[PDB]
Amino acid sequence: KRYFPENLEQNQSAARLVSAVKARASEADISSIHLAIAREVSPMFNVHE
Amino acid sequence: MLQQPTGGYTTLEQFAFTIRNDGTNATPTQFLQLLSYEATENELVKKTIPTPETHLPSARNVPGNVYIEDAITQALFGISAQNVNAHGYFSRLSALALPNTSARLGLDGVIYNSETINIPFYDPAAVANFAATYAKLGNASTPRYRADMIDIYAHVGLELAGTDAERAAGVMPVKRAKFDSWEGSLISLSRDVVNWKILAFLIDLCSLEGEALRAFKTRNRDVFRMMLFIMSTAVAANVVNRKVTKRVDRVLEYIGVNSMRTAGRTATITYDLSRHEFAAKFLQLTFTRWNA
Amino acid sequence: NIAVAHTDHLSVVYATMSNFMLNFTNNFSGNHATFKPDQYVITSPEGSYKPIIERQGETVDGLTIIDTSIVWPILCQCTYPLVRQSIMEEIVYPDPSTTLSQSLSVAQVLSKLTLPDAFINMILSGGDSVVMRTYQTEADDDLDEGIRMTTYDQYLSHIRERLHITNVPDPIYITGASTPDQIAASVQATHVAVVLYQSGVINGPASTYLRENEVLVVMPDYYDVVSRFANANLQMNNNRYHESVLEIADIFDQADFIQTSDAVRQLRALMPTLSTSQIRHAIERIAQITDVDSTDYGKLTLRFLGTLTRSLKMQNAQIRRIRPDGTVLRYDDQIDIEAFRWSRYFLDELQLRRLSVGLRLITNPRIARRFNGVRIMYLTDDDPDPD
Amino acid sequence: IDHFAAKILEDWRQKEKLDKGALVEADRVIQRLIPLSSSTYVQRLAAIGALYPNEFTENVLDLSRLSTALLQLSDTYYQHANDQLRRLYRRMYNDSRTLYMTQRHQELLLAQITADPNILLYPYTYIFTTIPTSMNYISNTGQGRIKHSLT
Amino acid sequence: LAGANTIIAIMRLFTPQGFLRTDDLAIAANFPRASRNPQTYIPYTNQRGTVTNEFASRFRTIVATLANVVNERAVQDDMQKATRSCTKQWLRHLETQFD
Amino acid sequence: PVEYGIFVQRGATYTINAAGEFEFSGRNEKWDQALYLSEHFPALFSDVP
Ligand SMILES: Nc1nc2c(ncn2[C@@H]2O[C@H](COP(=O)(O)OP(=O)(O)OP(=O)(O)O)[C@@H](O)[C@H]2O)c(=O)[nH]1
Ligand SMILES: [Mg+2]
Repeated sequence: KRYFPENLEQNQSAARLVSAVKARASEADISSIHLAIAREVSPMFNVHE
Repeated sequence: MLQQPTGGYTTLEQFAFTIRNDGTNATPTQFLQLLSYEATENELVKKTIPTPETHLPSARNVPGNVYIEDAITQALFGISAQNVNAHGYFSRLSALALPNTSARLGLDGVIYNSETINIPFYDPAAVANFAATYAKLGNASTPRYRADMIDIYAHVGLELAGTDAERAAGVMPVKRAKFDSWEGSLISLSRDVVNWKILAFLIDLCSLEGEALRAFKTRNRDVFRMMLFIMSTAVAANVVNRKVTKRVDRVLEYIGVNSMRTAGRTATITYDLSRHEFAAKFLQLTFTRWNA
Repeated sequence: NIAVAHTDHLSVVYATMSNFMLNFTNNFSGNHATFKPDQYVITSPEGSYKPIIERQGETVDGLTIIDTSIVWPILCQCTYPLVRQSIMEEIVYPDPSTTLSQSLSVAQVLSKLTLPDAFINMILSGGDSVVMRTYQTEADDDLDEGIRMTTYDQYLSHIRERLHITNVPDPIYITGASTPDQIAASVQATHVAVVLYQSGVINGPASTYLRENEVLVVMPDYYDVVSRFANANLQMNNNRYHESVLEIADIFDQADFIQTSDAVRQLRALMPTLSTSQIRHAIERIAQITDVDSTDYGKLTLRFLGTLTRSLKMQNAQIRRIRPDGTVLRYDDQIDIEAFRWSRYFLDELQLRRLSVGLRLITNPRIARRFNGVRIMYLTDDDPDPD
Repeated sequence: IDHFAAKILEDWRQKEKLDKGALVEADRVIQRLIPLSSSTYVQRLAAIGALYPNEFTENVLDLSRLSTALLQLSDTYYQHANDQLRRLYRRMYNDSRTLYMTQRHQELLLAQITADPNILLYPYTYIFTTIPTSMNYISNTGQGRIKHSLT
Repeated sequence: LAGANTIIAIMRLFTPQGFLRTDDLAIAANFPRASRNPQTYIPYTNQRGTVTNEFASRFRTIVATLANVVNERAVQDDMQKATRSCTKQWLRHLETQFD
Repeated sequence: PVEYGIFVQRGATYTINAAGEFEFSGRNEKWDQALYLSEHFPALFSDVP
C-alpha cells in the first residue's frame, strides 16, 4: 500500500486524517478491480446504486 | 620599440578589434548594427562624472613581469575572473608613469621591469601618459577612492544605446537591447572581446591629442561601444531570448542600469563585487578621457 | 550568580556557532510580534511544491519537542567555568577543524547528491508541452501556418507558472479593440509569445500580426472559435485546424532556466516517449553508474538522512518563498537571495561551462554514427564502397 | 511601512509649507525615506510619497490609517486616468532607489551644497517636473454632517 | 450561479477527461447495437507529448483546488487545525502517486 | 478574568496586514503549531496595548 507519504502515517497530528483514509482504503482484490473496469463498459440493466 | 603612428596604435592592422559573427571576423561596428533597442518608461540622465583622484597607487616592489593586459581584460570581460582586488597588481601600471623609467610595456601586454630583447613595446612617452591615468585602476578597491558604480552606467547606456539626439541631450529612455543571436552569443562575444589588445586602444586614447585624437574617438567609437556592451550585459538585470518565427532574438535588459547582481548565470559573464568596483573605476577613468 | 557566566561566556559560543557553515537560516529578529521564518519551497511547475519548513511531525529522534523545564537546571543545578571563579578552570577553545570538516563533509555530500537527477531534468526541461490547435487563416497554408491557440486550462497548467518563475507581467487580454502594437508590447514585456483571448471579434490586422509572429492566443474554450475572429478573408474555418504538441522549449528560452540549445533538442528527438517512471529509472541508472566519492562522515550523514528522494517533482524546479497564506511568490530581486533566481538546474558553474563543450561534442557529425533507414535493391557488388 | 508612512506625512506637510512659500526651519529638504531594499508595498509608498499628490493637500485621504490610504492612493496612481501621473508613478516604482524630487527642492539642495561644500547627501536622484491637476476636491475630516443646498 | 461560484468550481473537478469514441469497428462488423448511432465515452486518451501527461496534470489542478479548499476551511479545534495541514500534505502526495 | 475577556474578545491571534496594520481574529481559538507557518501570530505577543 502507498496511501501515505513517509512518515505522516507515523505522525501524531495526522491520526485523524490517517484514520480517515484507512476508512476508505479498500484492500485490492483482482476480481473487484476487473469488475470495476468492466462495469465501466458493460450495459446496465438494473439501475446501479 | 613600436613607433606610434600619427593615428593611434589602433590604426595598425596588428591591433584589429573584431568579434566573431556569422562565421566571419566582423568588426564591432557591424555587430552593433544588429543591436536594436526597446525604450521603456524609465529615463537615464547622465550626472557629471567626478574627477578621478590625483593619487597614483604605489607599484609595490614586484620582480616579476606582470601580465597587465590579461588582468584588465579579464577583470572587465573575463568569464571566470573573481577577487580582482586581492592581488593588487594593477598598481604596477604606476611603475610606467615615471619619466625615463627602465620599465616598458610590451605589446604582449606585460609590464617588463627593464627593456628586454625581441619583445616589442609601446613608446614610453605614450605609455607614461596612459599609466598616469590608468594606474588609478590600482585604487579601484581602496575605500577612499572607489568609483560610483550606479550612476556611471547611465553614461554606458548613452554611449551604447543612445541616439545622437539622446547623446546630445544627455538623457535617454532606459532601453532594452536585442539582436538576432546564435547559441551562447554573449559568452562568445565577451571572449572575442577579452582577447582584444585593448592596451592599444587605451594608449591611443591617452597619448593622442588634437584633431588626431578626435579622429580616434570616431574611428574607435564602435569598439568602445562593444566593450560597453559586454560590460552592460555583465550588469544587465536579466537576459532572455525570444522566439521570433524560427529565429531567436537575445534581449538584455536593461542598458545603463547596473543591477548590482553577483550571482552567476549561463547567459553572460558575471561581476563579483570586486569586479563591480573595478569596472566602475575603469569606466570613470575611460569616460573621463573620452570627454575632453 | 549564574548570569555573570552566561552573558560573558555562552554568548561568544552563540556568536561563534552563528558563523558555522551549515547554519544558513536566520533564526530570529528579536521582535516576537512580527517575526516569522522565511518560507522557501522547491516549487515545480509540473508538480506540487515541497516546503522546506513543514510540520511533517517526524521527530528526528525526538529533536522537535521542547522541554521548557530545562531552564530550571540551568538556573539551578549546573555549573560554568566562569561561575566557579574560587577555582579557575581555563576556558576551552575547541579546534575549528572538527565542525569545519563535518560541515565540509555534509556540504560536499549533498552537493553531489542531486547530480544525476539534476542532469536528467536539465536535459528534459524543455520537454514539457501543450496541445495546441493551429487554424489556417488563408488559402494554401501549410498546417504549421496560421493562428496558434491553446485552451486556458493548458496555459494555466503549464505556461502560467513558468511565467511566474520568469518574473514577467501577465500577458494581455485581447478584446478585438487590440492594435497589433499593444500585442507586440505584451510579447516584449513578457518574452513568451502569448496573449490571452478575452471577448469580442478580433480585427484582421491583429489576426495577421498573431499569424505572422506565431503569437499563441489562449482561448477559454473551443466553441465556435471562428466567431472570435474577423475572418474577413473567409478562409478560416471551425473545422480547418491542426492539433499538435508544442514544447515549452519552443516558447520559453531562458538560459539558466530551460535548456534549449539545439544539441539538447536534437537529443530530445531521439528520446522515446517518456513517463515520470521512465525518467526516475533513468536517473537511478545514471546514479548507479557514478558511485560518488565520500568521506566516512559523509557516508554517515548519507545513511542518517537517509534514503528516498524520488517523491519530489523537479522538472523546472525553482526555489521560491511562499506567502504564509500559501501562495507561491515570484523571486523578489530585493528580498530573496540572488542565488535563488534560477536554480541553474541545480548544477555547479563549472559543470555548465563543460556542459556547453559536451553539447558541441554530441552535435558533432563524426560521432553521428547511428544510421537511419535502408534501401533494399538487387545490384551486383562490383566495386564496393560504404559511402 | 509605518516608518515610511510617517516620513511621507512629514515631507508632505513640509512641502505643503514650502509650496505656500513661507520660510521654514526644515531639517532637510526631503524629509521622506528612500528604500534601498524593501518589499513591493514600500516601493509603492516611496512612489506616491515622491509624487506629492494633490489628494494630500485636498485632505482626500484619511490619516487614521495613513499607510493604507497611501497604498490605495498608489493603486489609483498605478492606473491613473492621467497618463503623465501614471507613467510618473510607474517610473518612480521601477527605480525606487533613486530619490525623485521637484526642481524647487533641487535648488534648495544646491543652496545647501553651496553653504557646506563637503556635506553628504543622497547621490542617486531624479528631478521630475510636477504634473498640475485642476480638480479641487472638497474635504473636511472631523465631526459634522454636510447640509447640502442642491441647485 | 449568481453567488455559488465555489460550488460550481468544485463541481468542474468532476468533469471527465476522455473523449466520445463512436464504436467504429462494432458498426463495421454489424454487431448488435440498440443506439441509433453507437458510441462510448473513453475515460482518457494517449499522452500526446514526449513528457507531460494531460490526465496527471488535470489531477494536479484538482488537488491544487482541493488544497485551496482545505486551506480556506475554517476550524476551531486544534486537532482540526492540524489535520487541515496534514490533509494538505497528503493531497500533495496523492498527486505524485497519480502522476 | 476581566482583562482576559477584554483581551480575548480582540482575538487569540492576529495577522499583519499588507498595509502593516494588525488585524486580530476576534475569536478565542486554541493555538496549534500548524498555524506557526500560517499568517497568524499568537495575540499575547502582539505587544499592542
Ligand atoms: N507600483 C504599483 N504596482 C502595482 C500596484 N498594484 C498592482 N501592481 C502591480 O501588479 C502586480 C501584482 O498585482 P496584484 O496582485 O493584483 O496587486 P495586489 O497585491 O493584489 O494589490 P491590489 O492591486 O490593491 O489588489 C505587482 O507586481 C505590481 O507590479 C500598485 O498599487 N502600485
Ligand atoms: Mg526627525
